[PDB]
Amino acid sequence: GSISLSQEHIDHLNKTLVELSPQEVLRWAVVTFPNLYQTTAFGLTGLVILDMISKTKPVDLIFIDTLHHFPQTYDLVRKVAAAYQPTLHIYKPKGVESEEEFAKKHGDSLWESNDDLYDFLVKVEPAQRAYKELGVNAVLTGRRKSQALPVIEVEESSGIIKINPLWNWDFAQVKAYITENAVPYNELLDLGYKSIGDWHSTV
Repeated sequence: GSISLSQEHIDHLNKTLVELSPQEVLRWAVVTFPNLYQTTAFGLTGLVILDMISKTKPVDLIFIDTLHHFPQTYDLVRKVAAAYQPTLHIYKPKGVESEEEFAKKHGDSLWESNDDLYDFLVKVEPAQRAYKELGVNAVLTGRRKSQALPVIEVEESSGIIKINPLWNWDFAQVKAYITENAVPYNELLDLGYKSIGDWHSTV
């Protein structure tokens, strides 16, 4: 089963949840929703939320390993497994365990020869396999202010309820938190990267 919120109910929450700290939004989400998970690619906002979660009530992580992450990204996952020890569900392209295996099964540089198909294989399909296997009802996302955002959104296809605790944070306050709380971060940011995706499609 999946949880359905009335539109008048979604509207009430977006008016009251904005008065809460993100820490209070997280406690509220855990109390309110069954089958709640944090979906992250371990960008900066996901690390802020993960660190906040570590202080209170743990929430399982969902991580999509496209097999084409930066080496620096895999380093951060290893660091997070050590310092935070979360429950971490990792989903990969079905039946593939490495970028080399991916290239032999689907061809070289699929992300440019067939972008629609590369995206289904390494992003869309593992994510929908995760949501169905784990019976996900709500997810905490690291979506924030763009360089206003609702605190609650409903993904029309799956009925997944998205909660954005950092809805009112810009990039400055996020790096601020990372630095005071000594949160590990992707070392590619030291080279001036903003967003971090696959090693071949990050610009």
